[PDB]
Amino acid sequence: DHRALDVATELAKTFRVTVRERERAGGTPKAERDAIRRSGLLTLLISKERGGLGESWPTVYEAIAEIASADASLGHLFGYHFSNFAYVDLFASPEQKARWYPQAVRERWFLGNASSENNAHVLDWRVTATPLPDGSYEINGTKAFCSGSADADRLLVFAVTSRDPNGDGRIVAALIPSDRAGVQVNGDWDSLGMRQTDSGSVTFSGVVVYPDELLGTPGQVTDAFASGSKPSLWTPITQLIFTHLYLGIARGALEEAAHYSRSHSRPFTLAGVEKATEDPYVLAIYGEFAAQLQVAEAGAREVALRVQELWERNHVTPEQRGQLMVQVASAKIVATRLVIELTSRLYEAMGARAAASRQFGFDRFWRDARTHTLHDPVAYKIREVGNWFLNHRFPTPSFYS
Amino acid sequence: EDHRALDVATELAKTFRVTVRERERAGGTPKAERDAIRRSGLLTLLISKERGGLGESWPTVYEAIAEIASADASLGHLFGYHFSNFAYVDLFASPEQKARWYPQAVRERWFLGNASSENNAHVLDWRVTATPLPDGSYEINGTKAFCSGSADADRLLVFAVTSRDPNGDGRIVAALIPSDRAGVQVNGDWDSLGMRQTDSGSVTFSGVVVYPDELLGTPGQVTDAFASGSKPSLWTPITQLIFTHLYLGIARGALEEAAHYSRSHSRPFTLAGVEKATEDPYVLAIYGEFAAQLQVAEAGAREVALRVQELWERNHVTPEQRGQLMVQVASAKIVATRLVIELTSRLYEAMGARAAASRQFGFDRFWRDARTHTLHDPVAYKIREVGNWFLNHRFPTPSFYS
Amino acid sequence: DHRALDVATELAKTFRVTVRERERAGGTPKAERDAIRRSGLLTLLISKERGGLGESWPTVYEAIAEIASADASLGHLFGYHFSNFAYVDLFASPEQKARWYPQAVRERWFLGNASSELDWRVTATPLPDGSYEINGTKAFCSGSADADRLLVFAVTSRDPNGDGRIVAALIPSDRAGVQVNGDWDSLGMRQTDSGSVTFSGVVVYPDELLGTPGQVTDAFASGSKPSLWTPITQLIFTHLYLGIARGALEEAAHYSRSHSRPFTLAGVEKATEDPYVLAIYGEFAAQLQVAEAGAREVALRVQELWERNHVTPEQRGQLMVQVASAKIVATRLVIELTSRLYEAMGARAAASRQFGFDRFWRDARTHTLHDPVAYKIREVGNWFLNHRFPTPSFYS
Amino acid sequence: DHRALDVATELAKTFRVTVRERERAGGTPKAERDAIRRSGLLTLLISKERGGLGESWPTVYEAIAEIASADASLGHLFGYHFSNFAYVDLFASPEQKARWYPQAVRERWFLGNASSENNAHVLDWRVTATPLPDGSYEINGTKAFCSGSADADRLLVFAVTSRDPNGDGRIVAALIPSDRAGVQVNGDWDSLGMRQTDSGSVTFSGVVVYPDELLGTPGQVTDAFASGSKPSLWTPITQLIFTHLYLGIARGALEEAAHYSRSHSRPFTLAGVEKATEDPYVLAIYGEFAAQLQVAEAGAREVALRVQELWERNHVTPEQRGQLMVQVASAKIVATRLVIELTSRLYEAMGARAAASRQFGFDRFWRDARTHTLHDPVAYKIREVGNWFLNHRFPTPSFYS
Ligand SMILES: c1ccc2[nH]ccc2c1
Ligand SMILES: c1ccc2[nH]ccc2c1
Ligand SMILES: c1ccc2[nH]ccc2c1
Ligand SMILES: c1ccc2[nH]ccc2c1
Repeated sequence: DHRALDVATELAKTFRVTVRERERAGGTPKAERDAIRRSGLLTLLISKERGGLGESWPTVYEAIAEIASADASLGHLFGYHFSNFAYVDLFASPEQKARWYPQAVRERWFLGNASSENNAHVLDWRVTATPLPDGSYEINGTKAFCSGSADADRLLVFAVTSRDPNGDGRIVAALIPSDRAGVQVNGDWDSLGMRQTDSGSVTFSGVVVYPDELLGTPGQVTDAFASGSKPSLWTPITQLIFTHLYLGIARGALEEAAHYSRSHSRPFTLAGVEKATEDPYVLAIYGEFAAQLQVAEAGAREVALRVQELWERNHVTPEQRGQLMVQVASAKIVATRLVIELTSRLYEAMGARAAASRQFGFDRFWRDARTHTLHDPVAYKIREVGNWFLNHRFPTPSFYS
Repeated sequence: EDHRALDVATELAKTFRVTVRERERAGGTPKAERDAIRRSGLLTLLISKERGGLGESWPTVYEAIAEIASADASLGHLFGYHFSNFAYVDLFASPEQKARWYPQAVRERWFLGNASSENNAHVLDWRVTATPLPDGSYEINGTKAFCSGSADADRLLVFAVTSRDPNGDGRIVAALIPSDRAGVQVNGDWDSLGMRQTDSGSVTFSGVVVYPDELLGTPGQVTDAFASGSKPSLWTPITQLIFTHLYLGIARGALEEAAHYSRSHSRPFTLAGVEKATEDPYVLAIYGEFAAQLQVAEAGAREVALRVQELWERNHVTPEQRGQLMVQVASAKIVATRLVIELTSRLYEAMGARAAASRQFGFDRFWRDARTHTLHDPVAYKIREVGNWFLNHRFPTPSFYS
Repeated sequence: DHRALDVATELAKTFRVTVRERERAGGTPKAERDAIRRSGLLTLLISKERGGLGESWPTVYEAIAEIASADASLGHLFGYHFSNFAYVDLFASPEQKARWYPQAVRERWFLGNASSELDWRVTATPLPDGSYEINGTKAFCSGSADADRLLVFAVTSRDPNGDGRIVAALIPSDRAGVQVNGDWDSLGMRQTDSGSVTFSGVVVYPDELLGTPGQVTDAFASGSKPSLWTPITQLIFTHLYLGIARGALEEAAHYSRSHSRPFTLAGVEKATEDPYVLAIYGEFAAQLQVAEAGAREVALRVQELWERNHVTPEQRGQLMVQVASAKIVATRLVIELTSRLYEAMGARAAASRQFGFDRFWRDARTHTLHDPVAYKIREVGNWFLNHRFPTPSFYS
Repeated sequence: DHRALDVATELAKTFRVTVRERERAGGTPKAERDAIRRSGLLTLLISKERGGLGESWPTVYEAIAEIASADASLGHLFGYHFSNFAYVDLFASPEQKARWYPQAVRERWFLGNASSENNAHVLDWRVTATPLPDGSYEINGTKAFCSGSADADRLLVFAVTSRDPNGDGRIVAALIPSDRAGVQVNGDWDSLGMRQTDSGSVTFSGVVVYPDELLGTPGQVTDAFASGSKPSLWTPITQLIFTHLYLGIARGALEEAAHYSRSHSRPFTLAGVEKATEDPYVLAIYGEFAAQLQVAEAGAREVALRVQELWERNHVTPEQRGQLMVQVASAKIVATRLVIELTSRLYEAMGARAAASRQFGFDRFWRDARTHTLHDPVAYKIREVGNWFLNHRFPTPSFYS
């Protein structure tokens, strides 16, 4: 059954036609986000019983890579939607799922994030939740890197409790409308790459969050991650989403370069080459990177299958979660090194005119990859894999590991 | 999910690790270990159960090769090459030949040797000639180099070029013959940097008669299969993926052995402000970089191995199927080659000076083994082949190396 | 005597203030080119006897790198000026130089190129009085805007004495028939005005010609002193790449000191104490130190041979090998450093497009493609393995 | 004069003839050490007035690299002799120089080390110096990695004071005869590479050190290093010696590979080239490594000239010493990466037969380089250069930085 993947492939084809012009402007790719809404793919992981497609994580990951190969910003938005959905599904109550999931199908929800990317200790988080009557909370503060925060049907929001008789310093998460009073999407995203992901800041001014919007009790995510209960799959799932962004960009860059080489590169006739496509060093560049891409992609498919396997389990052991996170981290490390090298070095196969003509726009691939690969430092993913291999220590679960 | 065969290979590898350091110094023929492999039954992994074999798959074979190679690269090589030789026989032998040979191979515990599918020369430049005799036999003459596993071999897979042949000179003939056939001399002239117990020296054929029931196909049939990209040309991707698993196995064995050394000799650098080398950020980074690359390379290799099995089971294979497989194998080999050559050298940086000051530690065996065999055929042309496919949509030209 | 270098350092300091906004616009950095004119440094290699500074190639190369570290386009324009000057000096007669060089000092000449860079089809048709008419369109004409003179190359055509012979001339950029097309819109090197120039019936007078037709080809085939132009110019490129590398490293370090946060899971209090941040700076700073030190030695050898009356193909070939080696190392270094330093700075260095650090990669990524480093590598390999010096050309 | 370098070149040629058989056996290369004695080059830095050659550090460094290119163990021994000589010369009194230097010419001293390479805090040093009457000290203990300790005419020895009314924990350095009673060279060097450097352990049993053998007063080296006086040049001098071992090994390996390639120019059967010396990928391997070698050697010559410049100064500032040490560390880092990569990857240019015949012996270059590059961890030389560049901190003078 390749129906969903065919739909994603067709979306990506349409995105390729316009990405060069669209991403220069930045801003919100509303038309393309609506095209994704109409495709139904946002419901890939919602059961057929609840109106979704009843598909699997391997399909999601392949769709993410395909879309990202055409437009990295749309790939990012699409993949982040599923990271946000994964968080919801891992913490939501039975009655929340019975209400939200049919509604997400009917209303074609595209989920945004504000924000699960807090590069700081919990007591230093920008956004605080203070109690209101009847179990509600009030959210205040400004957070940056709110991925996909424009045109979002719901925002997955995070805050730390304050002035709370039931405990200060606890992480609360909630899924709220983006037009709730006091939510201000600031529109300040102007980035090197990932230019159409609307990953700017969001300011919360006295924003009300109701109990039926809270995703577990305050502090539950800390307990679930540290214990290795099922929600501890969120981070390997999400880090593998990022991995598929990088592999998608890598494949799109390699295929765009090859098209240029076949139609535009002149041979270095000084060295007796009649066609650039027959040049031994041009061929070596393509071979080195296509070979690494093939292996990285084949490996990523295996880890995606393991995500699905553990996703279906009722309980996951620390060894099972830790081995998965190590495999994901390994795939991310290899994909990061590959995409960053490839998107820069492929110019050496294409020649000077590929850079002399700014309009060719090939630098988009490097810009997009160079931007998002910094989400969290690959040096610490490397350290995490090393600490496991040498010392048998699995990574400490967190929002980044 | 039958893990019995892989358990047997794991136990074999365990025993080999105990003695490999002393054995590989001596070189020569690891007869005791070859006999342990014979007793294990694993040489029959790919023979059908109907013919007395284990009826297992290429994924199992490849995993077993990597496991054994991680303990002893020469024994992994010998074991892997046995299946390369077996694959050639299976792809070219008649059903009648197989009906006789495979039960015999099970009963007599055959360990196959090679003499030799590694020529590195145009057919006209081959040293070993096959002169036709009136009954359809061929007389073989010449000295063949790089005859891997040629010592203690129950049968040799032999290649020669026709000479003085009214039906055409320069055609490749292949046969499977006893190693004690009159005129066969295994020369034992192997004294190498690494892969020191693979007996990859020369074999001299002096008037060796190979009989018609030992010939594999007709003269030149392997060249025709290569030109067609047909199923018998699967021999090369199968064999190149065997090599890939030797390199992944050596890499895994090296990384684990290094980790063991680091944990038990964890003296930190004075100025480094570390209490333990196992907490040093730069030691951890070396292990992490190489372990990550190893995980991805291994996971990728498993996928290519499943595809080998799929096409192995087909009655017919198209050049497009064969070419895509060869590109995928070449890609895996390229990554595995770069990985094992970098890792076996750079892990010293994580272990520290005493790992090299003590020759007896013997860790350089991993680099020596990998550095030797990765030269079998130049990785630069595997890279060119993948690039020519990706850029120009040209599949590699089938050959004994591509 | 560091007076010239001090002038270059102060110019570079001024250029840093404005480069971020200027290079976005592209186009011609007229004000900064005029600052270079006022500095006198365009006359670095002209003898004091002819009104110049009487300085050495080592000083020129250090000034190029310094300016390039601040503004790669201005570094390129400045460096190319000296490539153009080197060509004039190697081929012009003493009588021509006695006129041109004091004029270049008085009129503050900034030389442009059209063009030093396979098969050339801009033609030079001989006229009876020794003049030529130039026709055709050149590409990649670096510094062709606001140029006091253009160094122009063409091949003879309709020539009873032999078609296809290369002629070179130094002509005013506003001579009738010269059209600078203004079509440069590039990834990096955005203010180098390296677009196309169209020649329509452009007259070249005999006293503007540099040597005789085909003389440059003869000099390449002989490996004689004028063939030094290529190693001189390839080492100019090398110093652009080393300068960009140093500028990028320093800009990154400033960001790391003033803006980088420690990764929350690092267990370190300051990003400047993070072991992996320190390893990135150390690995690239170390390579830069060795590359810069080696480049200084090769620059001294350029000067030594520049002063010789005659140069052998063995002297020229050995120098070219050393220049190629430096260029290879500098190319790899600058391309890796300008991309990887983001990993020492963090996500916010890319999240804020206005920071503009990608300029370094864009500039280096653009100009390092001038000629393929793969063939510089092959040339060094062919020398080391087969004892064959590079075949002299406009690229080797 | 190029006399000394001609002498070194001729020595190196002789060593190449026998290095394969000698390094396999290990042990002491006595005949070759005596050849170095006959050459006079051990006296390169002794003034002509004291009987030496009156030469300079740039000459010494070139000679080290030339000899190392032929035989890394002899290059190491020769280089370490000059590290030992530098230490002596930086601390010896006028009386000691007047006595020792003519004696070193006449007796042809080849200096050994036992040992300036203590990977441990001063208080934790293996070897102690306890006061004796009349200003003598008694040395007791075992130190490992005593480079060139066999057939050494004098040993440079280091110990820490104890039971010393004038201060415990102070570093004493002395130059003593190797046949002084109580000195036991243990002969336990059996290494991967550098196999003929006799870098095993030395045991001191009640060894007497007289006042006229002491190199300064106890603790003077620590004062000199901390102050940046002239003896603080010892570490950059010595680390640049190691750098020249690595560049020498690199050049020797590259030249040996090229000779093999030229005399075994068998092209790969399917390469489509007539000869391996015309293969594009063979040429790329030689070009990449030859290019890096040219730049590293040129940079090393510049740093050697700076060593000589500061060597002649009466005073060196902490900035001058720190800048030199940064330049030396940078050279050592680059040379380490280059030699380790080159000595392994050049097999790819030569082909399978270069490894199939162990007797070819090319692996000696990798084994020698792989062994000595671990002397002190390159990761911390990298950190030191990074700490300088990013934080403007020069390395703290020590025996390793
Ligand atoms: C680094 C770069 C871009 C990004 N968009 C959302 C997160 C994030 C992190
Ligand atoms: C080619 C290259 C290296 C080798 N080691 C054992 C066999 C063999 C063949
Ligand atoms: C001028 C400026 C940039 C360039 N890139 C390649 C050539 C070239 C010339
Ligand atoms: C002398 C010889 C070889 C060595 N390896 C590490 C240190 C050291 C010292």
